[PDB]
Amino acid sequence: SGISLDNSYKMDYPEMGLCIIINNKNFHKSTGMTSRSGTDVDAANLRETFRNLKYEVRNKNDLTREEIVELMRDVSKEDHSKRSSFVCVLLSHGEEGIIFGTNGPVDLKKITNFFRGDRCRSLTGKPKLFIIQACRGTELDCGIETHKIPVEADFLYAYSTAPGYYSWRNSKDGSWFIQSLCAMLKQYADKLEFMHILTRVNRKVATEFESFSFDATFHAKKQIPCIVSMLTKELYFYHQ
Amino acid sequence: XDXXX
Repeated sequence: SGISLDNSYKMDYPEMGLCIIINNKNFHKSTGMTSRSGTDVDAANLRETFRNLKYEVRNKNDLTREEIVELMRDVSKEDHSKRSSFVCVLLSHGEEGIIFGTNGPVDLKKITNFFRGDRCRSLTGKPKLFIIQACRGTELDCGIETHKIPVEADFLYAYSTAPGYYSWRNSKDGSWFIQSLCAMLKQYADKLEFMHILTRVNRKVATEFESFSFDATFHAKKQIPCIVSMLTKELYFYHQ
Repeated sequence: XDXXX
């Protein structure tokens, strides 16, 4: 045949892949973590967004740390041979490198390690997307007036916030980042490469949102999400 | 209302 280029992931397998959404709203009374008002709006928005991109969405609610690990282990052991990609969305309380189960923390590395190139062979060479709405620390952004591949290759982490910073959530509309991610996927998934979609999500979050709080410590704050890509090809949700 | 995760 004619000249061939290999610059984008093959996204025309029979299935796009799984989208696992872990939606932690209610935490054990024991932990003292507050209810994440708004998160059901995010989980519904993501389920619809990824449904229209032809992902097989599985929603899981209020999982303990043991259940999060068991779920991820089990999913990584499925045969993904006929799937183009894998997506996991984590909605919870967090700190840098950590996501909360309903009864305590899970290291993000423990979850993502199940999908390493050497450990989930039916996803080797395929994009593995982790979308993480959770805080990464307690900094506040006050803003300013305007023949082998690496086992860590082919992961993309779409974090809601910069390293070290809080991440904001609205009780009616959901988190700023997930609202914006879903809006941009709905508008641009049939038009733009994924990093360019995520750059529009960065701009939307950065420009359209600002906190409002009766506590001055937390008032008038800003957020920028953080795209961490170890991908090796362009990713388009559509194919020809 | 805002508030954080």
